[PDB]
Amino acid sequence: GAFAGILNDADITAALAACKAEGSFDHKAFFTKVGLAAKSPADIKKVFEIIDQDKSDFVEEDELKLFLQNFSAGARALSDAETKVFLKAGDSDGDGKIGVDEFGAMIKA
Ligand SMILES: [Cl-]
Ligand SMILES: [La+3]
Ligand SMILES: [La+3]
Ligand SMILES: [La+3]
Ligand SMILES: [La+3]
Repeated sequence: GAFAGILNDADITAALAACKAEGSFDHKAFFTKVGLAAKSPADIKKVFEIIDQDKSDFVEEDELKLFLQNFSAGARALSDAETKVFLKAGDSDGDGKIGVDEFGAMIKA
């Protein structure tokens, strides 16, 4: 997968299975189960760059909605409500988008 050399396949499978059900996504539980919580800035930056599909330098709402699909193309979209909670949690400064430092801070909360 896209995170070979950074994350563990079994962990990714597990993190996806934990949020298969509609409404069940929880970034804290996802980040801990997927193994991201203890990764270095360099690794977090690489992950961030994958999620930032359009290289805008920020993860915007549209990219957050498709967050899971970076891990598996077959994964579901997040609901609008899931996406909003995720954005609110990540976007420390409230400017509407998530930068790499905000992304790392949410992970290491
Ligand atoms: Cl969340
Ligand atoms: La972007
Ligand atoms: La730029
Ligand atoms: La922000
Ligand atoms: La800002």
